[PDB]
Amino acid sequence: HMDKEGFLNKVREAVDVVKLHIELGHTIRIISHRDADGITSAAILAKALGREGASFHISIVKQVSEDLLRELKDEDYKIFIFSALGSGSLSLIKEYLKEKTVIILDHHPPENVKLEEKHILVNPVQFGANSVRDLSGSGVTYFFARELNEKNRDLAYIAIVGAVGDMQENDGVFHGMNLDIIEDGKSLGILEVKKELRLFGRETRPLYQMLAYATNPEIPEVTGDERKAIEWLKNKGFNPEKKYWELSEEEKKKLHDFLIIHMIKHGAGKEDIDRLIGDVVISPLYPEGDPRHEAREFATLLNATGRLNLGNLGVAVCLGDEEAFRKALKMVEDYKREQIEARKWLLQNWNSEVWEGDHVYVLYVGKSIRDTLVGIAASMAINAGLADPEKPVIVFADTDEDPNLLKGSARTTERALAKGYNLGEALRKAAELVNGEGGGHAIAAGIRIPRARLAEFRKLIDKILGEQVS
Ligand SMILES: [Cl-]
Ligand SMILES: [Mn+2]
Repeated sequence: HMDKEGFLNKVREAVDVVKLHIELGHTIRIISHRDADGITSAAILAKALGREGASFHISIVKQVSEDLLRELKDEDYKIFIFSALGSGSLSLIKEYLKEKTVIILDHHPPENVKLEEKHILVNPVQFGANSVRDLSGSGVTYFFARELNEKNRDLAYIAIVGAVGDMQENDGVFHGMNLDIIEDGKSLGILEVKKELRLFGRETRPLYQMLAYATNPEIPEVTGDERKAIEWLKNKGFNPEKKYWELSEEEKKKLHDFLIIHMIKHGAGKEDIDRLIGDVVISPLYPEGDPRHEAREFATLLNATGRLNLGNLGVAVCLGDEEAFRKALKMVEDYKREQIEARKWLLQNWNSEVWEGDHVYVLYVGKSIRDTLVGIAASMAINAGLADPEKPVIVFADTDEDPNLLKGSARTTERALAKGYNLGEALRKAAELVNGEGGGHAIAAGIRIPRARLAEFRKLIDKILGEQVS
């Protein structure tokens, strides 16, 4: 349960600081995350600052590192805005950006350190929010923009795209101030909430690929198998080449019933059945069959641009650049194909490569899975049943920039959190011991360690997670 008014008062404090620099003509340096949550965040800032006539400079980065900060200190700008990142780097921002004004618009459990007067943290977790459900980075940026100018409520759909990219409706419904963003979008008529199949491909994919791509949750015997997905849809009376948006509201409901009956007949869990059908946000600002028409397809489009280090192109897509959109549309297929190959590699190599401790699975894929896909891989390992879901899963891959550097993503489930696991806290502690950087949510976190400390990290993280069990 959040204190929404107290959080908004915090937003106004950050707004008054930015207006100080806007009125002096200071260029706003913007650092945002590479995923859809960060790309939408930067687009919201770009539009909001544009409405105020302010100048800005956006960089789309993978994480807030000490090396990135060492460069940001000798740049030139007077004010820096970190959006969809920075909550886990407060002491490093404090150490390096001590001479400059900093605003952090993020939703991760913040590093428990004090801040300087000109560094304002805008984070809903400090006001009682659940970090993965109640608001995302684009949502914090949205309320920042809305307080700056109420006309920025027309960015409510873009903000929701980021929340869907961050899977804040993973249980099937929206929570927290995401519902307040949705209301703003509804009053402007720029978004609409449906109760539909919560899978990728509503707009641009045939039904059989929508079913075969389903990994969160998986559809038994159908996930990863387009041929069986075709057979199942035909026997239930559906054209497998039809797109979900082409179905009538009647055929949709009958599809849902068949899928729910199918889940039950194959022993799927209650929680997976309940989240298969849920809130789906669409936008009448875009035509049907366009990936921008639906939030998950929009978010997947933006993640595809980030995958090829073209996140600035995804920002332009959010701002309406149709040329950027035509380029971005050609990146989605290879993005979804790499996820399919990742899942096949997981099924083949999990048993022979995973390191299973008393409290964690640690899988090192080398470079068989892209460093920006280890989060999906860890989630896929759980949803496919490879891993005991009450034991957290960490997937490591060599980073694209440094072969001696590893990128790891940790994922777990709700009932593991009930046992006391907190991945963000555990990874943060282990990071300080192996000269790395880590942190994140209790259910989902990331860490970067040098490759040489991998075997030591596995022992260390298993011990740290074991100490949390209570
Ligand atoms: Cl991560
Ligand atoms: Mn985020």
